[PDB]
This record gives sequence, C-alpha cells and structure tokens, in this order.
Amino acid sequence: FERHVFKGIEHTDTGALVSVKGSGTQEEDVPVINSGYGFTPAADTELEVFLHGDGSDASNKFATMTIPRNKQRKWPEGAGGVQHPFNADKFVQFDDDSIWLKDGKFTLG
Amino acid sequence: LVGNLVALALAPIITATEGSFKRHFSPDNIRYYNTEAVVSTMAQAVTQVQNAYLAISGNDTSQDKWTTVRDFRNVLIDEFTFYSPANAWNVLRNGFAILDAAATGSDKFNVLRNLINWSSTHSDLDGESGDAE
Amino acid sequence: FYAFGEQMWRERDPRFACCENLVKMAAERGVYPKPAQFAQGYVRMTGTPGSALNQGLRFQFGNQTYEPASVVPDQLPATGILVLRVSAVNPGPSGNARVTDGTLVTPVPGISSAVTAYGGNFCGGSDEEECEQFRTRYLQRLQYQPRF
Amino acid sequence: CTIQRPDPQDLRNDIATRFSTNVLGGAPIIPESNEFYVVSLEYAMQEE
Amino acid sequence: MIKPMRIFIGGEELVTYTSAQLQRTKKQMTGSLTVEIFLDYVPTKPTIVNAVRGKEILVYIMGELAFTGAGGDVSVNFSKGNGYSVTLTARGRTKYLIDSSQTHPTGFFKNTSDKKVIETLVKEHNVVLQWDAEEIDEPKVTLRDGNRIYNEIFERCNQNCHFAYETRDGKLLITDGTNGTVGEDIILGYNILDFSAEQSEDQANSQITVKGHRTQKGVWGNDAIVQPVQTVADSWVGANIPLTIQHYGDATNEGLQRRAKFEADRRAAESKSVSVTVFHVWDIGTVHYVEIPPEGIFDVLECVSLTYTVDAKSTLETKLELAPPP
Amino acid sequence: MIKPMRIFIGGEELVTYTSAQLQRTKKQMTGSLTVEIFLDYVPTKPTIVNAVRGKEILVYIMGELAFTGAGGDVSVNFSKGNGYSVTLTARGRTKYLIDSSQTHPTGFFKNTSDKKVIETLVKEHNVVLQWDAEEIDEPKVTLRDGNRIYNEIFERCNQNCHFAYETRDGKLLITDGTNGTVGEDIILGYNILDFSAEQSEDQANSQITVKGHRTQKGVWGNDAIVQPVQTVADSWVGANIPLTIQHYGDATNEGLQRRAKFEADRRAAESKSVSVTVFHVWDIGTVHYVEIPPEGIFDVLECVSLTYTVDAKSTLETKLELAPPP
Amino acid sequence: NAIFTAVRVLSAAYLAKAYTETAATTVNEGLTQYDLIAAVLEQEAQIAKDDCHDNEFFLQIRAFAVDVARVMVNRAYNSPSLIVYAFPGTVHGLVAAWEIFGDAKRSRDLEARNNGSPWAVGPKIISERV
Repeated sequence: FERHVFKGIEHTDTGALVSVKGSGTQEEDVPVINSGYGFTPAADTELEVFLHGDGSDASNKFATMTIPRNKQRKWPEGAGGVQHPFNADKFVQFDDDSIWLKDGKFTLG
Repeated sequence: LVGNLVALALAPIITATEGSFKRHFSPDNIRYYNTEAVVSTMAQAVTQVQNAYLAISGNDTSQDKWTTVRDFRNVLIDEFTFYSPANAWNVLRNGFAILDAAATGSDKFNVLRNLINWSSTHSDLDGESGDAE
Repeated sequence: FYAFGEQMWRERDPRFACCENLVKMAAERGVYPKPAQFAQGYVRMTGTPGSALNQGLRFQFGNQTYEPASVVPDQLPATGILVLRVSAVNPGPSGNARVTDGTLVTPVPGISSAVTAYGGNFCGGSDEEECEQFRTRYLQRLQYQPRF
Repeated sequence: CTIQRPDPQDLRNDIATRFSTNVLGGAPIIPESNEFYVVSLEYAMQEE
Repeated sequence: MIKPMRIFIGGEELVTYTSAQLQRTKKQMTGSLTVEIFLDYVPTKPTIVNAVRGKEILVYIMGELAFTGAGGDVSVNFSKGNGYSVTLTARGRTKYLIDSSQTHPTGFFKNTSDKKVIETLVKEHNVVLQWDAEEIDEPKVTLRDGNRIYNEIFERCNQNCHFAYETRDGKLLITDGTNGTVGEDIILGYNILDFSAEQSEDQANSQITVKGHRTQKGVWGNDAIVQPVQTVADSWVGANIPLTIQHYGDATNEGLQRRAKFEADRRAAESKSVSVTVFHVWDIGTVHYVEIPPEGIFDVLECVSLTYTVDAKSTLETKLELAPPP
Repeated sequence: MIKPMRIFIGGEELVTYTSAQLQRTKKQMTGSLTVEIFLDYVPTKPTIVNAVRGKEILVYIMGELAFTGAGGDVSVNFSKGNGYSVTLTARGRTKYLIDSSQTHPTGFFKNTSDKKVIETLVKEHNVVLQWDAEEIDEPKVTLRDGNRIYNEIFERCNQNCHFAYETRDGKLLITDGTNGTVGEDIILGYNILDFSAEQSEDQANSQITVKGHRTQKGVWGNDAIVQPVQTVADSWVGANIPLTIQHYGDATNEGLQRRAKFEADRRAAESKSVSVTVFHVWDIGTVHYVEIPPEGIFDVLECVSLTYTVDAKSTLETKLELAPPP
Repeated sequence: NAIFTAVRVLSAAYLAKAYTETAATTVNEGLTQYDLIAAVLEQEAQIAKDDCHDNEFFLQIRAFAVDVARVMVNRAYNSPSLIVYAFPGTVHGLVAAWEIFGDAKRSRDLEARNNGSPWAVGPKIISERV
C-alpha cells in the first residue's frame, strides 16, 4: 500500500486508468476499482491516490482515489450520503428522514 | 600511557583564551558612546580572518568553499551578531579553525604572520572600552 | 635543454600559465578568484501571534527553495508579521528570480502557507569564476591602465 | 604544470634508452663498461 | 598486583573462575560475561548446587567497574578426564529490553518526543535511562503490537542519530557523540601485541538520499507526499555509488538529513575497522592516538568495542575495535 | 614455463603474491580474486602504503585473461612471528550493480522490453551489456523504489530464462544457452586429482505449475484472473513431487512455460553436482566429456564454476563444478 | 594545422600500440617498424618547434618518442629472443625444427621467419632461443 498524489487519467474501454505521481509511476495505472462512485479531476488536482499492490507484484497496482480532503463534507451525526467531488455543499444526504438533495438546480431525464 | 611528544596540543590555550576574552568583553556593560567603536573593532578582526582564509584557499573549487564564503558574509552583514560575547568568540574560533583547515604547513606562514602584526597594537579608549579592545 | 629553459620561463608569465600556477601567482599579488554566490532577499510571513518557530523553515518560490539566513526568533512577534532575511539553497544564477508570491514548504501550526517576497526580487546569485576569465581579470590589474 | 624535475631513476632510464637506441643500435647497456660510465656521466650532467 | 577481576554474584567474590571473557560494544545494547567455574563432585558426600538462572553479577576490572548485569544461563558440562566445569553467562542489565515484548496499554503516543516514548518503553522493567543527546518531537508514535522493547528503541534512535548502548554502572546510555575521556597513544612497537586494519570499499556510499512522507497534523497532498527528500554526501568515497534509505516517521528536512548522517556514520565507521590486541587489562567510547606507520595510520580513533580475556596459562589480553579517522 | 598468472593493479605486475584464489561462477553475477602480498616494515626507514580501496585489477591466467574487475578491500594483518601480510580482495567489475541502489528517475517503464529495462539499469555505472539471448516485450515494468541494481535484473531474467553472469573481459553476459567452446575429456585415471559426484533427490520436482495474472492493457476479468496457468513436467524424476512457483509479470503462456523451464533447469542442474579437482591451471560455460565409470558417468557436462588456487608449496589446482547430463 | 597535427600524432600513437600487439617475425622487421614510427614523431616535434609555436607539445612529443623507443626496441630484440642458428648446409623444415627444439611439430614456426622452400631451409635459420 502506498499513497501517491494525482496527475492525469486515461479512460479506456475496460475502466479508468490514473497517472499518479509521488514517483511518476504509470503513465497509465491499472485502475480505479469503481465501487459505484466515480469522478474526473482536472490534471494535477491536489488529491491522494492509494495503490493496493497485487501479490507484491509491483507489476500490477490497483488504485483508490479520495475526494480532496478540504472538499469532504462534514456529515452530521446519524447522517450520511454522497457528495460532489469538488463541492462539500452539493450532495444527496440521508438523514433522519430527509432524502435531501442540496443544490439550486436538479435535472431529470 | 606514553605521550606523543611529537605534537602540540592547542585545546588548553584555546579554552584559556576563551575565558580571558569573555572576562574582558561585555558590550552591554561599556559606556554607550564607545559600544559602536568596540563592536566595529570586533567586526574588523573577523574581516581580517576572512581575508586570510580567502588569500590562502586560492584555487579551491568545492562547494564547501562556496558555503564558507557565504557564511562569512552572512555573519559580517548582520549587525547584532557581535553584541554578544558568545557569538563573537564562536565566530573567531571557528574562523581560525577554518583558516587552519584550509592549507598545510609552509602555505600558512605569511598569512598568520600578518595577523600577528595586525593585533600588535593597543587600544586608545579608556576604562572598560580600552579593556574590551 | 633550450626547450626546458624556455618553458620554465613561460610558466612564470601571467598570460601563459596553468590555472594552478595562475592562482598561486595571483594570491601573491592580492588578486583572488571569485567564489560562487547564493541568491538572497527578504521573505514576509504572517500568522497568529505567539506561535512557535523552528530553524527548519523552507520557502518554495516559483521553482526554487529558500532558507532563512538570520536566526529565526523563538516565537512569532506580537504583531503577527515576520520579515526574514533569506538566502537560496543552491548556489548559481538559477537562484535569481523576479517573483512576488510563494508558499511555505513545511507546514507550521498557526502560520498561513502564503508568504510574500518583501521587495519582489532575489539578487546575488552568481556562478564560480572560470580560469580564463580570472586570467583576463588578473592581467587587467598589472598592466598599465590610463583612467584607472 | 605537467612539466617538472623527473624522477632520478626515471631520468637515467630515459638517458640509457636514448643512448642504446640512437647510438648502440639497441644493444643493452652492460654494467661496468665504458658505455655505462658515459651514461652515468651524462645523467649526472642533466641532474646538475 | 596484576589482579584485574573480582566477580560478585551477590557478594561471593569468585576465587575459582578458571577463565573469563568480558565484551562491551557500541554496536549493540548489551555485553556478555562468561565465567568458568570448577564445581567438584564427590559421589558419597553431600553436594550443593546454585540454580541461579538469574542472581545478578558484576566484574570489577583492575579495581574498577567493567560490567554490571549469572542471568544468562548455567551450562554444567561433564566428561571423563577433564569434566565437571560450569560455564556461566551473564548479559547486561539492559536485557529484558532485548528479550521482552512491549506491554504498554495504549500503543499510540500522541504529541510526544522520542525521549518520552523511550522512557515509557524502559520504565516497565526498571532500567534508568541516561539520556544525553537531545529532545526531538514527533506527532505519531504507534508501536507495532508487541514488537520488542529493543527493536522499537533501535528504530526510534536510528531515524534521529543516537547511539544506544550500556554503561558500566548498569544503565542505558542514549548518546549522540563520544564519551570524551581520552587515553593511551597505542604506538606500533610499544604495546600492540597484534593488529589488523581493514578499510574495504564494498560498504561505502557517495550519496545517500532519504525520502519518506509527512506525518504531521493537517499536512496533506504535495507538502506531505512530494517535497520531503534530502541528499547527503560523503566527499571521501569516490565515484557515484548512490543509495536510497527510506524514512519511517514524520519526515522533516532535519529528520531526513539526520537519518542520512546517521547511516553515513555507520558506513563510515565500518569502512576502517582496526582490531588491536594489547597486553594487560575503559574505552567503550574513548578516543586514542594510534600510530601504525606501515599501514599509514597516524590518527585519532574511537574504540567501538572492548574485550578482556583471561585463562590461567597464557593470556590477559584486551581486544579493541576502533573507529575511522575520516 | 608453468607460470600462470601475472596480476596488474594498473600495470604493476605482481611479483610478491604469496598465494591466490580466483573463482568464476554462473550461479552469481561476479567473481572473487584474493591475493596475498608480503609488505615488509622496517621501523626506522620510510615506508609507503597503497590505500587502493578501488584501483582496478586483472589476472591473466596462463597467458590469457581470467578475471577483470583491489576494489574489494584491503586487510593488512599483523602478528609476532609470521605477521605483515596483506590480503587484497577484488570482485568483478559488475559489482556496483550488486551493491548500489537504483536511481532511475521515472520508475515506470511502459511498453518496454526486458533488454531495455536492463540496459538502463546498467548504463548508470558504465557496464557494457553482452546481450546474447533474445528480446521479450512487457507492458508494465515498475522498479521497487531503490531495490538494488542486481535484484531487479535477476528478477527480470528469471521469469524469462536468461543466465546472468560476467565474462573475462569485464562485461555482463545475459545468455540463454551455452558458451560453446568444447574441450578436454577428463577421464578417471587421466587427470582427475579428486572427484565428488552427488545426485540427490530432495531438490527435484516432477510437475512445476506456474500461475499468475495478466498485466496487459485492457485485459481484465477472467482472461486476466483465471486462464493464465501452465504445467511443465520433468519426465526423469519419478513419483508425483508437485510444486507451484508463481509468476510476477505479464503472465503469458510463453512467459509461464518459460519461467517454469528456467526453474526446471535450475533444479535439474542442482540434482547432479560433480566437483572435480584437476592439476595445472577456460570453462565458465564449456562442455566436456567426462568418464567416471565407477559412479557411472559417461556423459557430456557443462562446467558451472571454475576456481584456480595457488600457494607456493603444494598447489596449482583447479576445481570445477559441472552440469548434469539429464 | 592543429587539426592535422592532432590526427597525425594520434595515428602515430595508435599505430605504435598496434605494432606492439603483434609479435616480431625478424629483428630487422621490428626495428624497421620502430624506425617508421620514430621518424613520424620526430617530424611532428620539428613541426611543433619550428618558430616556438608551442614548446610544451614539443617536449611532450619528445617524451612519448623515448617511451615508444624503449618499448619497440625491447619488442624487436627481446619479445621472442631470436637467434640465428648456423646449420651445415641447407636442411628440411622438420629436421631443423627437431634438432633445434626437440619437437618437430614446431616446424610451422620456422616458416614465418625464414624464406626458402620447405624442403630446403637454411643454411642459416632464424628461430627462438632454447
């Protein structure tokens, strides 16, 4: 396991490839293992990428991206949900009841 | 426990000179209208040691020779460095240590001899000011 | 033998001499070669008063790194503003720059990361003097100069 | 630089080689023969 | 009197020790006493044993302390013809730090200093600490669960140069420099019974680059993933023999350079090893002038090791391992 | 003339070496010269030393190069009675690859071949590469941060069978077969001063199964998690002694079978080790006919090792380690 | 002229190194090769001394010339110690080799130095010392 920053991101037809630095490894890193959430930062956006290495075979490393630390929503106690990757004030929150969609504009279709 | 009588030990005289310097140098306890002169005398002495080092190194190119020169300027540029006996004595002793470690043997003759001529004068001020100089 | 005498005369002529003999000759006449110089300037930082400070401060201006030259105080002064005499880390002319804003490399609690180049310029950066430049500078000291 | 007094033994080696090649057609300098004394004398001159 | 030793397992001044070897070293945390007792057996009369496996000893060398710490083991041998010997071994009092297992409750020291994390990793077995180096601050100190009381200290004093060894009283000395106390100028032809200097070249390194990550509070991204690096150099080795020894806690510029210089002193001190065997039986950190002209030594060296040996027949000799004059 | 050697530390034809041992091997990357010099010391006259710790040497054996690469160390000993000896050691020029630390900037070779990754992992210390095997292509080559210049090569030439050793000139030979150049038929009763053949059975294996994962671009799921496997067999051992040596890069069918056959040649070549000591002092990969009827050898074998030894008293002998005739 | 001088001096040096890498077949041959190279080097020294162009390169060339002299002369006279055996009347190659060395397989060695039909070599035969 190793934390690396984030440079670019190449999107092929088998999934997402990152281009993490921390040591210019992988102009195209194996993945982004998508557990149903995804996002596309601009190149050189200040965020961390965690590599999980197959076997210890550096050869293949799978990536987990975090949303930028200063953009993380401070969820209230009992609540949770999903947010915009770059905006802590745009989200779908599950609270005690409010399936709350926080924005000024919502589009359907 | 045989003694290497082939060799000079400079540590005792260096500590003795340190004591004798810090006994008669307190630029916080001398009359206000002589402090600038006394501190200027100290800075001029350190300038002499710097010029000595630069005249003895000559064709030394390594980066140590670049940093040492930068440190001499940095210490001579600042103003409040020689107002404390600790910094003054440390600067003097390290300057002499570097002037020693810069060459070997014959090379260091004329340079050191010039220093003995420069410091062969006496102070004109009176009281504690003359004692400091 | 004629050849050896000719060259033993030549090796004591400022213009024709190996660089080592050149410097050994010039140190006898006062002229010494010029060393390399680090860049220099003032850096202005701010933060909440009373915060602690350490000597391991490093600033990142543009693409260069700069370090404090004078002694850093133990705490930030009560005004909240500190102006520091700073020199570059690497010698040479790459330390020179014309910049106004920069960031603090090492994070310190209570001190904002954004620092400002007090004056906006970083002078001083110069490289080691070569042998032919020193030869032509030394030869310009002995020779007869009108309008000195 | 790169021009200074040769090593003594080096100097006599050079003088013996030059005397053997340019004069004796390559023959070695047998010790205690007249060529040995001539070579030694020359060296001596060069070192003085 | 030539008499060097007088051992006390508790007050019993050993008068039967047929031989002895006492070793002290800076490369490690402890020492190693090794006594040899006679222990006769008359198979009709009553016999008495001593099952010490822990009863505490010291070795006053030449009317002065040398060691302090039969804890090691008892090794009663047998044979028909020269049998009935008892080899006792005794490590240094700083041992349980070596053979234990950390049992501190928390496991997460927060906003502490290496000195403090070392004081609480030792005061679980009553080993007073002789801290004589400095105070370095570090945010996160998590001890691997039950690692070892000695591995963790060695890890915490290697990333900030601090020699960790044991003194003659029975304390743990965490130093950064020498023990002062200069002494005999061993000269070739004066007292060296035997010498062996070896300054090899397979254990040197020109540039040591220390990298890592920042573990402070709040610091993230580039300032904690990219910046921390340092490149210290030993302008004595020669050609480009690079290296990269990575760091494992709160990588500050000073932290980087300091781990770097620590290893740059280890490799340095291994690249000129001078073992000397002298005659009669105070040098665990002492510096001495040494003169061995045939191998070109005219220099001031630090004794890393010290071994006193004895055997009633032909012995009483001391083996020193010294430290390079870069 | 029996004269084999003439060593040159730079041009100084060693005439004092009291003994010597020169070892060359395929199981490793280097060799090991070990000279023994006299080095007198008259404690009134001036004495001179040589602090080489790196000054370069060669050993022309019997009017021909044998080694190329006093870098190792200097080991000036002492004693009263037979002292004043100097053991010099000299590894092979392909050494820094062994004791360094990779300093390539990127760390991620993309769409490269093993040859190229090896050329840039060597040309950092000026060791010309004698590539004489083949070009294998591989998508992802990430070097562990500062691993070692030799571990990484060994890893990259083991998963595609390629012996990695050093020649007599001073180069790195990455081969796949033999060096040709056949020679003397050693027969029992003709030149073998001594022999020892040992074909054990604890280091053999019937089926070697290589598994792994696919590291190509785009390939995912089953075609990169399930399929890659291979089962190579050595129809000489006997009963079912299975095994599973897993793979660590771009597991292709050919890649699998090739790592498999590489190890199936290692284990094979260890299951008949023939050490012979011959008399007077060219066989680092040579094949020879060997005839030792009492142990049933009538076969053509490859010398894996070669050791020339000498000592002015009773020596001049060569020790060969050979390769099995499956 | 600096270009030309560099090329000529480097060629003379490397041709000396080339001559030294091969064995002399006859004393006169080694001495003739040395004569060629020494003549080239003396020509270059006279050029580098003509009107005090550079005294230093003249001295350097002179030193390299004396070095090449010692090595080429030692090679011509002493690398194999060639002697002229005096045979009564011309003789075969095999017989001459066997009588000189006691090993007739060394007849191949007597052909590179002596000119004369293989069945009649002599009556003076150049070969190596014994």
